[PDB]
Amino acid sequence: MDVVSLDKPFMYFEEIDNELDYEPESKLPYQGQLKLLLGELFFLSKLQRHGILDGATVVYIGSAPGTHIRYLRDHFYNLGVIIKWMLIDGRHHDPILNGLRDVTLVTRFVDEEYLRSIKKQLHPSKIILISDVASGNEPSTADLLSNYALQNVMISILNPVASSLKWRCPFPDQWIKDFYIPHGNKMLQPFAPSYSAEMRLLSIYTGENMRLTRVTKSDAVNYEKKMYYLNKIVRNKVVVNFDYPNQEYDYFHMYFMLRTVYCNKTFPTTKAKVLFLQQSIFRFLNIP
Amino acid sequence: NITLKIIETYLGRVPSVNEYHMLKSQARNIQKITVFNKDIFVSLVKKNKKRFFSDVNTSASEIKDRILSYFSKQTQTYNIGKLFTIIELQSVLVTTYTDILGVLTINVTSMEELARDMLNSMNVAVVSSLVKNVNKLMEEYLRRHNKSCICYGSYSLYLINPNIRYGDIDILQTNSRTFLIDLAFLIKFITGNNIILSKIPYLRNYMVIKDENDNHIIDSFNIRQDTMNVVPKIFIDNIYIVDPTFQLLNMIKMFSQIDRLEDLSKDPEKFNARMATMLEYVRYTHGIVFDGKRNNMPMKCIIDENNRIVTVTTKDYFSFKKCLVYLDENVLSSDILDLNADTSCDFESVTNSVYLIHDNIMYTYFSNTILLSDKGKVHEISARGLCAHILLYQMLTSGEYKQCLSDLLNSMMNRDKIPIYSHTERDKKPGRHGFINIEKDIIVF
Ligand SMILES: Nc1ncnc2c1ncn2[C@@H]1O[C@H](COP(=O)(O)OP(=O)(O)OP(=O)(O)O)C[C@H]1O
Ligand SMILES: [Ca+2]
Ligand SMILES: [Ca+2]
Repeated sequence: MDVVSLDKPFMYFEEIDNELDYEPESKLPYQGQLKLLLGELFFLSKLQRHGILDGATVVYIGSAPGTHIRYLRDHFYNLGVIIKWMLIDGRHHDPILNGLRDVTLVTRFVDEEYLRSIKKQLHPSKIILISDVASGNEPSTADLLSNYALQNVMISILNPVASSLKWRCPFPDQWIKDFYIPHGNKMLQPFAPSYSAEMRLLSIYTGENMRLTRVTKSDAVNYEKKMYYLNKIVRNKVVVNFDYPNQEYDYFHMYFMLRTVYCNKTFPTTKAKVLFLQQSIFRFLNIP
Repeated sequence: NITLKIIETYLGRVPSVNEYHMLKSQARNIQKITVFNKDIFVSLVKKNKKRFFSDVNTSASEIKDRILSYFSKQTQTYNIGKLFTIIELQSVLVTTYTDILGVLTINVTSMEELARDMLNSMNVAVVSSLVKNVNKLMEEYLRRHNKSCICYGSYSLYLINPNIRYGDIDILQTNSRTFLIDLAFLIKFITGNNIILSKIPYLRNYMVIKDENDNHIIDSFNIRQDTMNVVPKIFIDNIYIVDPTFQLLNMIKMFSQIDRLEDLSKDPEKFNARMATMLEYVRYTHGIVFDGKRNNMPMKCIIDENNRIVTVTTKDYFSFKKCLVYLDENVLSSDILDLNADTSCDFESVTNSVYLIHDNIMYTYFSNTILLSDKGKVHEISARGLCAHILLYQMLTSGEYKQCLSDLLNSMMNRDKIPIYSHTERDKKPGRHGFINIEKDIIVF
């Protein structure tokens, strides 16, 4: 049936090994928060692993409501990782983020002048940038282009040591013009919406160079067909060789992310650790 | 309701609108602080002072006042930021003091010739009053916290060879910040000295306590439990020390650092005793023979000066044919990401680098200067250092290392001095010098 046996899930876009022409003919409470929690826990744990997170100031723009960030905050706090959280959004955040000395909440719409101001204020703190800005239902290509121009400005001004940027290529049929984004790996997101082509552009900067790379309409075509294949075919599979309480692909994918997460509690196997982590996360987000 | 009472009782005043909203969440932690019996605490600190700070001339009255003053400082603080700081620091004491500090009150000789020879060939280059008492307190601390605190450095070797003049006690802990905050308070309460706890950006998970005059008191590196679990260790005098075998590897890596070689020329004998101790330890524990037989060590090291990457040929000893040693850690991190590798083995400050074997090529980073004997030629001192760095990984993952270590050590014998032509600079490490100022109710990271 709709079963498959896999060595591992597709962690990055470049790994998707097939395509399928998009067909316009085409579930968990708080699934959006779960999607973000997992991707940011994965990104930040990677930075922890490579010594980048230690003592950093994580600047999150477009973080509201940010309910999941509180879990991230407590997690690293318990691991003794020293971090300063700066959450910035034009709208307000979830109250569970209030009253924490180590997290600054800013209600404000960002522009270049404000960006320059916080950089001057934060310097010489090492900065990690996470951006999830959005402009409604399915923004227009012009709005996405505007959002990406902003993320580039964010990076040029903040000079972060690393960044996680919301990345969804404009649809081919709604192309306007080519544009540039930082060089980075394109992390796939488990529990993303059913037919979402959105990913997380993860970058670790070297030298004082963003290494901007061009996105063409040809690339837009590839992104659409690759992500459709993933969403239509891959994510609707049960991974039979994955010995876990839930065998759906998204759980298999979640497992490969959580297995990279650090915990000071000791477990017998990796499975036991992931099971504990998943339980902890679902419980926090109120997912049965 | 009750939360209001909590805050009002804590602040010793009616919580303003602003204050109630801001402190509302800390309600639970605040209540914990309020219920905590301060008299018992005053007693514990005094008891601690008679044991480890008897020579400090301050009265029980002075101590009691400093403590009670701090546990009520909130009643005279209106700045919300300061209040958060005071709540956080008081919480640390309330929840951890008794577990951390409270519990405290309830064949080398023959290897000296070898050591002199080895070191001679390499010699080619060119602190407050409280430390005494703190060190003594640490001797006890180590015995009572085997699971969360291990020692390395001269003190650990001193436990093997009493003839070692150790300057301080180097430690790795799983709860460094907690330990340092508690100790900073203990010192503050007893001495009245406004100590400052700071974090240095170019070191990994490192924090240090310094006195008012900026004199060094004590520092600590924090490591995760899994790191603590795999660090090679030995049980001695009721405390755990990093395996002298592993420490010898780091000593070799250490001399690649130009600064350390300069220290060598300044005090050769200091290092001789330390090296002699470890040489004997490995000689007796692993049956290593110092016959001067080099074999295939040190491994060939080729540097690409433009890309700051040293290639080490490892095929003669390991399953991976070569190891690419990056001199810029951010570049290594980016390249690993580009390889889609999510599980590089990290050991924090223990190795100051991640280690990844991918398609039979090891990838890692070297945190010390690379010494050159000629234009584009790696100095043998650094080749050994790089070989030593790779062996740390072998030891940390229970892989083979014995023979390679023997060959490395033997390769240091009967060597002529080779001048240093030049050396690479370490990569830059961005970051703020963070700190906790108890007196000022300030925490900045
Ligand atoms: N740059 C380095 N590279 C690799 N390992 C190092 C480096 N610096 C220090 N270490 C590790 O820690 C050990 C030295 O810490 P250190 O305190 O500086 O020496 P020490 O023998 O304790 O001198 P003191 O007795 O305190 O005066 C030697 C080595 O195992
Ligand atoms: Ca020392
Ligand atoms: Ca030290």
